[PDB]
Amino acid sequence: SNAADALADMCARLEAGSGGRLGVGVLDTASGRMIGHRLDDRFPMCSTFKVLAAGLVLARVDRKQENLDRRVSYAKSDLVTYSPATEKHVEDGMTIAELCEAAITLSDNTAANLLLASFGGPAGLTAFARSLGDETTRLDRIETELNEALAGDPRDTTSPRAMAQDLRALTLGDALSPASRAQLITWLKANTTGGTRLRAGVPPGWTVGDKTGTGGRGTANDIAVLWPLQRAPLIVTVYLTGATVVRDQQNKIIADVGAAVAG
Ligand SMILES: [Cl-]
Ligand SMILES: [Cl-]
Repeated sequence: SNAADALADMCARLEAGSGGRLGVGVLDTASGRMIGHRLDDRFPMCSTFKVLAAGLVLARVDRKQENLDRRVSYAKSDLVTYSPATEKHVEDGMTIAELCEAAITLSDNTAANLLLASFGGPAGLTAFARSLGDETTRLDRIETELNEALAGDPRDTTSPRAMAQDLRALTLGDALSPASRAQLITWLKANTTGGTRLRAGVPPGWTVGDKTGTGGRGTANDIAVLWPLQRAPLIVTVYLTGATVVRDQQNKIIADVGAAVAG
């Protein structure tokens, strides 16, 4: 109880100065126990949905319904804001693996839309979430419209508990084959967008795989698998929405949650 109470306390106090709502899930794989703050509240996913999207691609690969080497051609009209890799390959296309890599490690938005188009879109991804036992998450829109984060709007949302359970299932559990779960871990570990969030707050000896999300109405998120030194892995989800402090402070709040998980 003391660890649960202490973390819930530190989250309430951070949330008070942020102006918004702070949701935190910490799943300790040694025990199966989950602690945190606002565990069952709804938060906009923003780019955190891309972990589920890459997971569904790999689950389809496991079933011979998709091939990581399949090439996708696309047009300039498919490009949306924040597409650093896909904007360079309009002429030559990208493989499904390259699109997953760009969606996870750079948060490339067109790459994620092309993955959504490969498997039935937002409704197809939501059906995959239901297959993991997740009755909470729902994706409704594609990039960039899903980042609106309107107050109280349930579209494009998850909960800290639901996403932590899904991230555990896809990386450490058995939702994916051993080859596919290792590939997803590799992409998460190679993420380039998380240096000011959980990675900045956890002890430097820990290994981190993560996916960020950022959106309107003061929304900043980070979800991660954390490997401590001589302690079982943790799954940590952090969702901040409705923050009214400046963006740099939202990043610091997430880093400070990372520090609280470790301490
Ligand atoms: Cl199946
Ligand atoms: Cl659920």
